[PDB]
Amino acid sequence: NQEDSMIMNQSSIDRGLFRSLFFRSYMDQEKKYGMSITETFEKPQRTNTLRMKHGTYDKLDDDGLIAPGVRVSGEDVIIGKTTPISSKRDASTPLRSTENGIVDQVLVTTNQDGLKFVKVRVRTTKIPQIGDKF
Amino acid sequence: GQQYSSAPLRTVKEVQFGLFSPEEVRAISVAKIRFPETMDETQTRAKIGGLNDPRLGSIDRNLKCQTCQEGMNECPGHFGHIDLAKPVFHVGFIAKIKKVCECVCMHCGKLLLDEHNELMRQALAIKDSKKRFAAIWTLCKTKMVCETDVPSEDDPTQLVSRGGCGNTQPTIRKDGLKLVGSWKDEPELRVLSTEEILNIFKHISVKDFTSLGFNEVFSRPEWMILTCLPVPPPPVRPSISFNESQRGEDDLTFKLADILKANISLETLEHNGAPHHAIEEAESLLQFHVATYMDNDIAGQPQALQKSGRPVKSIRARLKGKEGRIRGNLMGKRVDFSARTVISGDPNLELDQVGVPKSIAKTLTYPEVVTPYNIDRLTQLVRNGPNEHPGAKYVIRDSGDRIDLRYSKRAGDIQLQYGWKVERHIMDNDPVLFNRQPSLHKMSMMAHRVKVIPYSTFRLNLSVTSPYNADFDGDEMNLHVPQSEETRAELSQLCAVPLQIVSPQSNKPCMGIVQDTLCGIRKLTLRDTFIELDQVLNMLYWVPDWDGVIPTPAIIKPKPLWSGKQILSVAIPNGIHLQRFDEGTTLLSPKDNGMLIIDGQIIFGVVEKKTVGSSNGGLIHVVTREKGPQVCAKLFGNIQKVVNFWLLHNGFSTGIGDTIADGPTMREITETIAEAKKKVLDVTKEAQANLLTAKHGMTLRESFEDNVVRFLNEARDKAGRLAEVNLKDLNNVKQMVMAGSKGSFINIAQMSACVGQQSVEGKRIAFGFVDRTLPHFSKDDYSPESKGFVENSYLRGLTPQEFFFHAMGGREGLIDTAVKTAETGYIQRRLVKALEDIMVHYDNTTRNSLGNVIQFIYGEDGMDAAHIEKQSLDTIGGSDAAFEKRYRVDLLNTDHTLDPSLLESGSEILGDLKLQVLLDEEYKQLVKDRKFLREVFVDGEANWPLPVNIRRIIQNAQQTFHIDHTKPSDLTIKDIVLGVKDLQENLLVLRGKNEIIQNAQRDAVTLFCCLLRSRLATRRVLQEYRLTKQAFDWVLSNIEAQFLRSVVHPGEMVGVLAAQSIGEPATQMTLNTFHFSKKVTSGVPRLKEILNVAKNMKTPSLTVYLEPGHAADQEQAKLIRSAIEHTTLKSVTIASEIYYDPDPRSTVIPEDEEIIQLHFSLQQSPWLLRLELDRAAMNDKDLTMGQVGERIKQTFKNDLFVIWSEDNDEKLIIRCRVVRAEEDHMLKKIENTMLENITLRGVENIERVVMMKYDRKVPSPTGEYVKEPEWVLETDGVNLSEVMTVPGIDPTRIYTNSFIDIMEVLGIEAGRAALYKEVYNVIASDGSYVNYRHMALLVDVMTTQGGLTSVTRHGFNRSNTGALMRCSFEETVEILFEAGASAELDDCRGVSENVILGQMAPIGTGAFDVMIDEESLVKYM
Amino acid sequence: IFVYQNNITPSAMKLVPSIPPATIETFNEAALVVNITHHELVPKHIRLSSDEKRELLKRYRLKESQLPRIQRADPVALYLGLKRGEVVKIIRKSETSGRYASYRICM
Amino acid sequence: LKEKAIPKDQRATTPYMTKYERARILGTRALQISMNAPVFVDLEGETDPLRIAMKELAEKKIPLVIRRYLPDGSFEDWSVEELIVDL
Ligand SMILES: [Mg+2]
Ligand SMILES: [Zn+2]
Ligand SMILES: [Zn+2]
Repeated sequence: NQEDSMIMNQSSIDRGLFRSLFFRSYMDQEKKYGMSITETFEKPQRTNTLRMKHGTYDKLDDDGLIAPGVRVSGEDVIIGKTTPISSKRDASTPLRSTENGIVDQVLVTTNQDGLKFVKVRVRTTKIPQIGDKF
Repeated sequence: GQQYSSAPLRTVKEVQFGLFSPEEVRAISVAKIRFPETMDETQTRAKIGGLNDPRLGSIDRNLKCQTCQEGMNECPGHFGHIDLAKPVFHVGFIAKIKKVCECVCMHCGKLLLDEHNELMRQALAIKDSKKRFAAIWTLCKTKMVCETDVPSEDDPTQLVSRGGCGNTQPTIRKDGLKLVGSWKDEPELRVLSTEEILNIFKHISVKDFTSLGFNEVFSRPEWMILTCLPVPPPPVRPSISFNESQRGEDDLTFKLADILKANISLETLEHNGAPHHAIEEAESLLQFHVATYMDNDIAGQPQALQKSGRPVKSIRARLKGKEGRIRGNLMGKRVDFSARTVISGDPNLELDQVGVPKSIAKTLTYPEVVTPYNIDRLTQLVRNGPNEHPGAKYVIRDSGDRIDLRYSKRAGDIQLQYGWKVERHIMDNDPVLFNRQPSLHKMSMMAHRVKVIPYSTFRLNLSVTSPYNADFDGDEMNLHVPQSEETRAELSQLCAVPLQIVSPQSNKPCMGIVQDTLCGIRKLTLRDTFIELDQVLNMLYWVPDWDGVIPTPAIIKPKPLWSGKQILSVAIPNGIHLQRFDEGTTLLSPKDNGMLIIDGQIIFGVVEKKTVGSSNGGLIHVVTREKGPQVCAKLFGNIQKVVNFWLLHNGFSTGIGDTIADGPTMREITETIAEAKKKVLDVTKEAQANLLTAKHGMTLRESFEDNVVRFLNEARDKAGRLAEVNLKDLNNVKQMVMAGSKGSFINIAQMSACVGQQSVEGKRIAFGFVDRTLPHFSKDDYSPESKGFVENSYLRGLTPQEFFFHAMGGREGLIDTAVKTAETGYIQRRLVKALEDIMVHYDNTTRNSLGNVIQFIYGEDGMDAAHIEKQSLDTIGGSDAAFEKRYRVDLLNTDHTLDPSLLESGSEILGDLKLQVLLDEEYKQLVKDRKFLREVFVDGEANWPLPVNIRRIIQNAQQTFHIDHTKPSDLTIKDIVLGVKDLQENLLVLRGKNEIIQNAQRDAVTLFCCLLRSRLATRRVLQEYRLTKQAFDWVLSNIEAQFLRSVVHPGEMVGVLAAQSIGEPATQMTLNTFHFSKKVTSGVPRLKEILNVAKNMKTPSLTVYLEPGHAADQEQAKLIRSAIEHTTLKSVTIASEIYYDPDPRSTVIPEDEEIIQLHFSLQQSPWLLRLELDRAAMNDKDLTMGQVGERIKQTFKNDLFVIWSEDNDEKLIIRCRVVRAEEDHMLKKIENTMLENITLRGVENIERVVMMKYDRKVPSPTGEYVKEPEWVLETDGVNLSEVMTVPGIDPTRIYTNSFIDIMEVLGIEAGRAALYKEVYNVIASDGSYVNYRHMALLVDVMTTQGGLTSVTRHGFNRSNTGALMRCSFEETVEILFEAGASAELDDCRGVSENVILGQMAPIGTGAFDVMIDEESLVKYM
Repeated sequence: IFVYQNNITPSAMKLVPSIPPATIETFNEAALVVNITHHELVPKHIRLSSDEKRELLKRYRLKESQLPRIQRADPVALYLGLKRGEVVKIIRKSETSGRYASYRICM
Repeated sequence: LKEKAIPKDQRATTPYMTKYERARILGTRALQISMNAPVFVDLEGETDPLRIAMKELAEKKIPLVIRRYLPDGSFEDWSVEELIVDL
């Protein structure tokens, strides 16, 4: 506990002292490039020349979205999306590399324009550790 | 990079800057850039035959390049070109082009001034390529005739034709990016066409332009004008091409298409139906886009903004510093094999270790080559994989191709081969650079031993907290992993923590015992503190080295108990000998004061900050110098391990109880504050009753306020000192203050007794409201309570008023801190950028990248600052009688010889005439030394940092040989006398078989020898130290060895050292100069003032010393004060009046009726000017009416009729009439000359003169130095030239803070001396110490080029140093433009150039070359 | 050496370089009242002979440019009547060595 | 020119090895040793190229020579074998 550092009661940390929740919300939109040409929320696959992400696509449902219960990690794809060119091209959203948690709430709406709008929140509990500030 | 090439690999030895010839631009080009388009023609989205285009380099990952067929990574890119429809000025040379035009005839191309002109002949002689062009321009600019003929050198009557036409020259002005001329009813005005300018330039002779700043081969003036524009390839302007149906062209690609578009517009316009006043329109546009492409942030012109309105990145702006290519991409770089996390301290790591979190260790790798030694280990790490801790990530084959152990299908069956590299995880004891930013020190980056640990923080030893300036308040640090067997060696052998222990910044250690360990060490080492066996055994085991020997307890019979002192001495190594006396420490140390460690055992004294801290005579400072940096680093750990363990079990705390002071002590404080408040009121009423007399050179208000704040401070101090005394030894705050671990008096004072007076801008809280500090007070309330005196302690709590006034002063702190952090930042950088290239050479000299001498030998002595210690020069002080008793030996005097009790020879040595000749000469030299030392250190200061700790050598010798201070020595007079003489010859700093280098050597060792002769005199050696021949011979061999070790190492980057050693202490300055002798501007603001070589300085002042035989006489001092302090007629005048008194013989004014009658016993103006003078003003300035009168009389001579009243008359009056239409208006002009202009007495600028009784250490008749206080005059203005010649002063002693002035009057040499003094006084005022050499080097640098070179943009950065080097600080693009225009050649010896070129710099490890000798190789095998 | 009270007219000043090889010095009486060379801060400057200077440059492998400079108008430079190129050996006392010698070339 | 090389007789740099010359000799030799160069000392079970290099330096069996450059560009060559290693 020298030079502005402190000792913390491990026993107390377990019993729930200074333990916190953490949430992050990721968002996406089906953009309408020109007329009729629209982006699609779907779980993509290896078809012709689509620049797909390295992360696990297997956590996505057919709607290109993770189910709220699921536990995510690393660069796991949490939102699946495709963009057409003139077959498809990847435009999927992977969970922040430097992070991991459990999918919390998934919101499916429409933006003012009338296009599909999505917000994915991921919950993580952060327990006090050795480098943590107080 | 990457593929193999047969081409020979060399290093850039020189950079030849120059300008592109259009011809080159075409030759060098791979494509004629024709269209603004980038691709998609014929449909195909793939680069067009116009812009970008394959001919230039690849857009795609194609493998194609057309030119080299190499592919993106390997291909550098190739330049294309645009042929411009009309010539255009290169934006960066418009001013130079104008100056060339101003120098040459705008018609025949001849240089306007010939070698026929004498001033021109002198200007032509100038060897500096730039200074010549400056002198040439200033001479030719004001030549508006191209002469046909000129007067001949022989005779000016018979003129000679020099050649050239007879055309009038234009007055050129800059209007945007155009040049307009004005020739000679009314002048002719027209723009000068770019073509016309160019044509005239093309006609300038080689001899003419090489006489200007230019170069025939590399920069012909005509190349400043652009006709053929180079097109940078795609890698300069990368198309960030995302997806297939999208691209993302660079700003430069757009600006180039703009240039292209504007050009075609112009070319089609001029070729076709040219309206000629629409052609000039499109040409202006092409000039704009070519200008705005290179520099967009042009002076007083609109920005060439993007679609967005976004200004457009100019190539200039790309290179412009802090984030430019130079400052951000070349002097700095983001780098691979680097890590960063939160730091947190650990008592169980060794000083030189660094705790690396497993995750970090698992990411960072070292490329180890498979060799028979590691082949076996390495295959295990590869087996382990990239996921297990001691494992590896990649295997690099002979082929150069990388194997990814994470995915390789052969990751399990890899069979290594000698030569392959295994990129393994960083493992325990790998050397790594550890760094806490800002990096202001050598020590802000040190090398540590890896310790792979769990948890996500970097762990560091607490004693290494201080050099890094790290806290665990959430601080993060950087780790950099070396990759070469060679760069590791660099880290381990040059910058590892143990080496870095004794810093050359202050010739003292930069690490010591801190916090818990400091607090607990005092506690452990008390007389009162004893340890029972159980714990003694644990405290021993905890010392990892401990010899396994249980020490015999200090107490045996009642109970076996050990003392704190005792078992701590187990960590102190043998042969460690320390002695220190505090307050009143005797050898029977009554208070447990001082320190006495013998053979590494504590005899007496408490161990606290002065002993175990980072002190000048430290237990650390000694253990390093005596036992090794390694041995010392171990000691850090050992001391910690014991003390920390003992404190873990003793415990330590602090509470509100520790702020609580005694009831009666509180009564005493409340009273102290009360009586001070009354002392203030008594003065407040005294000033309100107009009885208070103002201080010399101070307003009544200034005087009153001074007394008030002096009382209210005296008060806070006394109140605090009451609590301080009353706090028991058990007071936890007092305990921390005592060890020196945390806190000081003021902390105790403010918390327990009284916070004190609050101050903003040097003064008590001012009336922000009309005549009140707050609305809660009445008007004109000068009380302690109103102007912000905080009566209360922190314990008692502040009142609402107190709270706000505290907050007002508090905020001033936070701002001043914020401002200083900024100001000191730049000061550090300018210091570094000004000294970079300064290094010690293999000839002991100190030189820059030009090889110009700065110091003839590093810091005048040629010693490495780390190997120096404060030592006493004994022969300097004391009585001559006491010196005599100490050093004189007279074998011819029965009671002044050496007693036979001292040496064997004693009996037979008496009367030995031949020997007395040796001791006589020995003594005559000791006398010589004494008088010399007294010439060097005038104040008689004896304690000076020198290189060999002679005290310690003799100490160790006595211990080593068990010197018996009883039996007589076996030394002979010749043994001592000649042994010392012989040693002196072997103390080599400079080797060189010539009188210059040899006399240099004699000088360099002049002071050290003085100390040597002082400490090894015959009487001392025999009577004091009781040395045997053996012991003596050893002392000599050791002094020699230690001395040689102490000299500076060629390669020492002594420049950066000095810069940082001044800079980092500046960042630690509180400032400015308290909240109030003279109040001179100090710290950061005065340091800024100095380095800038500011002419208008804040506090200019003189320190005039009185004539030798006049020092004591105050009346003599008063006389000079009177003689030098400036006095005006304005200062003595109450009012000025103009009357109409028509008869000079009578007077309308009846007061003057008496004054006329007299000054008209033993034609003039009827208008009278009457001045009333103030008796009081005349009295403070000790003036007479006649004194004033005569002064007016001599100012107007026979033009003004002056009469005046006598010093007795009720009213002091001066009557003035003019001598010999429109006369009244004249008197008002005279009254202004009278008040404003006229000077009564004193020297101009010398505005306020204070008398000071300064103390002075001076030798007494008896010999001893004695306090002889003298009267001294302190100025409030500077006029050195004039106050020097004033009688009654000592002009040999006069000083001024304005060194600019000292430089001007006494020479550059004295200027240097004063400059050092002033730099030193900034550092010394903040308490802090910086070793002479550092401050000397800065001062020497600012002075070598005869005169005061500032540490600024136009100071050092305007030197003849490397163009690349200089661009790396402040004027970057401008510098590089001039480099091309004047065809500069960078030598490439500056650190900076090699840093830019990515080459091994000629610095330290780079100062020499390594070669293999086949001869010796074959001899070893 | 011409010791003048207040001024030497520019018409008279023309005559100063008019008679070479002989050199002429103009000194204001007022400046000479105090011998600046006597000052605490002013060390001893020693004019070096052609041979002495040659040896200096030889022994430190120096080009004149490399040597630390002194302005031709520097008070001490004027006192010693230093001409361009003349090198002065400056001997100052040192707190590091006892005595230190620097050299300054004229301009 | 080869007026650049200062002769063995009449040489004046320290007869001692600089902290830098040591750091670079040890590094250079450890680098060479590390990339399978022949070792001139008997490794008495040694395996770290720096520890091997240090042994090489300690036995003065390092076949390198330091070319000490002077400010004018001239130089004195000193053998690792002949330089005093106090440090
Ligand atoms: Mg902090
Ligand atoms: Zn290419
Ligand atoms: Zn002409």
